[PDB]
Amino acid sequence: RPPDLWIH
Amino acid sequence: PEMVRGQVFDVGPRYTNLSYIGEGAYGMVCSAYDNLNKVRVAIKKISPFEHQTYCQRTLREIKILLRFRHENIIGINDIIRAPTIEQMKDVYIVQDLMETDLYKLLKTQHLSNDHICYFLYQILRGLKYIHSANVLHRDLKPSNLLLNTTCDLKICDFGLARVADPGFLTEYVATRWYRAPEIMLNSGYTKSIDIWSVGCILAEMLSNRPIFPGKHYLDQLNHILGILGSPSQEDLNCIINLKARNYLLSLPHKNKVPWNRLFPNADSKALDLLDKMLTFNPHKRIEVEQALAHPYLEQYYDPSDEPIAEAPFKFDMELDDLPKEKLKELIFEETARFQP
Repeated sequence: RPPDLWIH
Repeated sequence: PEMVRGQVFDVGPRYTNLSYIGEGAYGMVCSAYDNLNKVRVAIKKISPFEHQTYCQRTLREIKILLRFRHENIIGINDIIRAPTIEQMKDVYIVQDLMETDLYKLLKTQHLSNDHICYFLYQILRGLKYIHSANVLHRDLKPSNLLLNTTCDLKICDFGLARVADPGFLTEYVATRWYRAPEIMLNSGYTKSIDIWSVGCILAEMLSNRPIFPGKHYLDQLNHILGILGSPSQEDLNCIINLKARNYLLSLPHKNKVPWNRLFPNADSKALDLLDKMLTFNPHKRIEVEQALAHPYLEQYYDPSDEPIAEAPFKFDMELDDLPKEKLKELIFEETARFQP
């Protein structure tokens, strides 16, 4: 799977 | 009890440390800490009992979510409400914490092709389960796709869901942007309407903007025609309502806008799948299992790890006619299993 999300 | 943005959350002592995430017409959702399982959760306060339609949607949501068990569909972990029916004014739904949703995510960042592909896969994997249970979601949109920091995606909000087994969407106040053409043409109960919505969601992931942002039923239809062009005579002949057919026939001809012009930075395989989902003719529109098997999703496709429901879902009662007092009784009964 793709890398983690930086959530804003 | 802790208050959040002017609303009392009576979820303690088990649930504390509350902070606003989002809100709807008759509810607010918050992140919280579960003092029992030592885990962070989401808690949704629902206050539907003064409104008949709110009650219907709430009951539908609860029944469906409690029955469904799939990784890509939000579950209900616990329900908090008062010990007596008269005292019950609010319902607290405790769920897995999902930090954000696709709507908020798209407002804040551009998605890589890897993320778009993985998100699309999960949407369709969840939808395969929903459809295998003979349920139509009917309200798929980015805000109904919950996300966490590790890119897990869960479908939520089955308030408008129906069983395909013999209610009009145009009678509800809801976003129309993801609605299949056949809905505006006054027809609303095949699995194909959900596939259209997914296609609209894919388009939105590609560009960070809604593809068909219509303001009313005719505008919604016209947005779709603007891009797909006028339907072929063949597809016109498949519209069963003559008035609707003759209306489309009568409009000035519009040429199709090629997908690669709309989405110049998109993967070519993604646009091929987009085309098959955003197909005007619902009979020609790709089905969920066929979509999962499409080359764009080859990286993830694994039918032995894409589970189905073991039985069709059924509503034991017609909910649309029932007074809100009776609906409250039914909500009380449905939430009883979480009482000591």
